[PDB]
Amino acid sequence: TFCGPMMARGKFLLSYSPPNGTQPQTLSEAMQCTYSIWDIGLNSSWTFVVPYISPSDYRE
Amino acid sequence: WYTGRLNSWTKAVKTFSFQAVPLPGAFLSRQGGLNGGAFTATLHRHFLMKCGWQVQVQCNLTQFHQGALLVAMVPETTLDVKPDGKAKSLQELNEEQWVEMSDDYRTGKNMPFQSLGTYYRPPNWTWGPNFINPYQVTVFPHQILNARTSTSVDINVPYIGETPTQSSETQNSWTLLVMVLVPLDYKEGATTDPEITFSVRPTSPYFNGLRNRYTAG
Amino acid sequence: WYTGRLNSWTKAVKTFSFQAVPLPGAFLSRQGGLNGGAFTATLHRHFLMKCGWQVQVQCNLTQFHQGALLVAMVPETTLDVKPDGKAKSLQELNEEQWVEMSDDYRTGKNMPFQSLGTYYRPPNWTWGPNFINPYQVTVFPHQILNARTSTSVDINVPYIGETPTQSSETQNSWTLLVMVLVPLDYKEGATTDPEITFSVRPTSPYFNGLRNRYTAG
Amino acid sequence: TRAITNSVYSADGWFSLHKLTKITLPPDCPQSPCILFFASAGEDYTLRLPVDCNPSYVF
Repeated sequence: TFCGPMMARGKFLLSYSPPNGTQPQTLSEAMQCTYSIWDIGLNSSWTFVVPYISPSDYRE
Repeated sequence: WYTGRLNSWTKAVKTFSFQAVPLPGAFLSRQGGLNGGAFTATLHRHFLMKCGWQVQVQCNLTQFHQGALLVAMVPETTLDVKPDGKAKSLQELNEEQWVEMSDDYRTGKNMPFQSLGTYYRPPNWTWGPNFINPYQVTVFPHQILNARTSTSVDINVPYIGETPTQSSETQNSWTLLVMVLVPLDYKEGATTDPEITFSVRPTSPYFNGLRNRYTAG
Repeated sequence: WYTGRLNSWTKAVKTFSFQAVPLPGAFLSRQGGLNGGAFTATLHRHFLMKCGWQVQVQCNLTQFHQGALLVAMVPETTLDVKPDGKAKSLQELNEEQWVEMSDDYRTGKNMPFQSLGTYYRPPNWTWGPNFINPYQVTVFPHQILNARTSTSVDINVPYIGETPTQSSETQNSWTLLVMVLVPLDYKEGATTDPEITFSVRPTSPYFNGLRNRYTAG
Repeated sequence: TRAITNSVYSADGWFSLHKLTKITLPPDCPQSPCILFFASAGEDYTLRLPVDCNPSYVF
């Protein structure tokens, strides 16, 4: 959810990254992973859900 | 279709000696001068994989040659690592040229393990669950290589695993090995020390996930 | 099927440089070491001909090569002659190795012409109808040659001409040319300066007339 | 078709290309890839009001 001024606009990018050697740092590296575009002005809550991925039936 | 070169047979090789190609792990090191070029890198950008395999062998003897070679697909093996817990190097491969039988492998004695530390007494290691039974190798999918009729190798193993899928950088459930049944002998003049070549084909793969190129820990 | 050898690509070649094979004229000189053996002589004993063509190209680059080549069929060209009005020699071909772009060709300036003589003033030549437009070459039937995907060349141009048929020793309405789009570059070790080979096939010919072997004027 | 003086009906802004992310440089491959651009008239392209040419190209 956003809480700010009236006449301000912007853009945001949401992404998820599975495990690897280390957490991604650059937006360039992140962009390769799954991502979505959330505009500031279209709506105020761009819901996000992380898909369930794992090599088993459950997780610890 | 990926192809690779193994070390060349010599009469100096003893019996029960062997060498193995752990797929798909060998790809990372391009074992035997093999470069898939597409799958090798595609694995890096993914994490979970599920595919089969299909292999082949070749070795050209001649009318005046004799010998016997054993080839089989043994799953869940862990013979591709040094006793400490590190995989061998290219220099080590070029040096050994072959894996010689030893009581350690017969007993699973020297497989990798974690050191206990300063808190404990030093235990006497005696046995392990990854022993090697030289004679009963024939139980698993296999074929023979006789100098009089050895044409090539062929096998197609279905997928296996503790789970439907596993991580690429760690999974190892299938492995190819070759064993020298009868020491090579021949009259001089014909093909001397024939080379051994291997081919590998995956089947019905399903790559999973997406991320940047994997980075070393 | 006649085959011929062209000069080999080198990184020294500039861009927009070119070489061409004017069919069927090149046969008379056996351009690029080509000898049809049957059609070549059959043309001599006849005078009028009407046939199509079918060409092909080849050039083997390697994984670590990059470049771009342009190949097209441009009709009614007259670039296979020196400015004076004489065709080049084998020594001249071996020397040049390539046709470099020049304002003269861009403007059709130096195409062959008749000298006026002593009666007239010397005119200043400025332009001609056989200019060369380097960029718009793609309009005619053509294909690209990229080191990553350049396999071969293929084309099949129907017959053309001011009349249904023409004299063999003079007719020239079709011509093959190759242009260097991107200068060649590569890492040392792989194939260096790959060769370029060409093939030619006529189709549905109809030789006309009969007489002894043609004699030079 | 031609703009004697800049006008709304003459110019229509610009077009540009941006590199989104750093490209990958694999082992021992050459550098500096090459990109080419081509233009063509759309299916609805149409001209009007013919005129006489500029003969400058003769020079």
